[PDB]
Amino acid sequence: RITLKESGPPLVKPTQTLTLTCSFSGFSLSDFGVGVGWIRQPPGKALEWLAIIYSDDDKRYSPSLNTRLTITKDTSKNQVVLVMTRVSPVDTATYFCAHRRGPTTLFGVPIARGPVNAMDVWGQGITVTISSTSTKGPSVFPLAPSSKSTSGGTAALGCLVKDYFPEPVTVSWNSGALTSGVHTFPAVLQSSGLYSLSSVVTVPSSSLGTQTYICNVNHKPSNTKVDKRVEPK
Amino acid sequence: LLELDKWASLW
Amino acid sequence: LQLTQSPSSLSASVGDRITITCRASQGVTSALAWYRQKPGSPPQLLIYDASSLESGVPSRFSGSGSGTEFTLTISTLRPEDFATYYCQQLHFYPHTFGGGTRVDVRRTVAAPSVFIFPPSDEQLKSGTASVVCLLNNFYPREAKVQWKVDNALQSGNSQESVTEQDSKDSTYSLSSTLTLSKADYEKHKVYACEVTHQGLSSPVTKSFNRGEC
Repeated sequence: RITLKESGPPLVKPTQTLTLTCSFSGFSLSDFGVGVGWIRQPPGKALEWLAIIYSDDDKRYSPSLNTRLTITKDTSKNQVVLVMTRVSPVDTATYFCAHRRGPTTLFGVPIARGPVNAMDVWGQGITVTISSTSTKGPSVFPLAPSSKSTSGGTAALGCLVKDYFPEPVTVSWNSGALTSGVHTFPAVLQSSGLYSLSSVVTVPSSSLGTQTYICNVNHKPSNTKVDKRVEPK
Repeated sequence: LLELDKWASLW
Repeated sequence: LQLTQSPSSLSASVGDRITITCRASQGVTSALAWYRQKPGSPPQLLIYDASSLESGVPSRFSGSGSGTEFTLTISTLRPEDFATYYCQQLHFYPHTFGGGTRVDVRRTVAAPSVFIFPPSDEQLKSGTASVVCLLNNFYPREAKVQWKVDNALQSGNSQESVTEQDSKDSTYSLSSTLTLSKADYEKHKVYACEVTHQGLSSPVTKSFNRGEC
């Protein structure tokens, strides 16, 4: 019955203001004691609580973030809004809205605390990235097989895909012929504000002289495609 | 001195 | 106050019974909830008020505790339970979450194969250098990787990335990337990453001398 959906901008620039909206169905914010809250998860990290608003317009904010956070609601529209001023790259996260139950009430009086002690339903999440940078295609460099890259009868080779914005980048090997042993790593956002990733595959070192390995990189955001042939040191 | 939750004082 | 969750990570197999626990800096009565998060998904409520099963949640989940020690318990692990788990306290503002507890598929300890890759000449021409250290197909997930240049420990100029646990062999892979300006790179000879892992007797060093042909 209860559904929550976040909406807002995918990319915001630093020093700017981020406004996010929760639209819900299946409850009303005039329900007694009902709350709506915001939580964020930085990429690869744990959840952090940001703010809550109740049906009585009571609101509370994270202390570390209080200064930059404003929470407001419209009961008629079934929406809640979070505003964050002065964004910075720290604030890149997936942002969730969640519903908190009001207390058990009998005939309009609260009789039990217990249901309140959780956020029952969450939205799917909205991912927001804070970067000052502009769309850019990657440079692709070879990670080349060698003695230093050989263990037993197996060798490793790969492509380093460096300095691109935004996500995402898709990588294939040999036009899709080679899938086995391939590991493509998740991108890391570097100090530049620009992403980097690497894709590697492990193969027979018997095959090194004989077989040719090419990595295919597609960055649709900037219409950049690269085919990089990787060969031994 | 943390603020108590909204319902911390309810049974 | 802070919520400390133990363990950070644990390994298990289907039909296992596991127990995650949560300790609070101060008493939070019973205002403690537990959530399960599957990768790419939003957290989902398991237990509220420390011991109350959310309507619609499999009976295999259960919770206990009051005051400062809390425990979530799955009696029979199912596949969809390989996930990350969080507790939250709602007795004080702000409503603190715990640090999380990753629950992965158990398998035989497997030492990482370690590879090192010097920067390419192509990249060097561009004016930067990136040295890459690969740790391939290992288990469990815990790995420590150190960078040494001419025996100097490199702090804060490398970044790691890890794959999700492989669906077939149930291992992880890890990349570590040291980044230097071309100029700096050329002032030094010995490039080394040292790897510590449960399946290594002693820490493994993989190195190369710059410009050696």
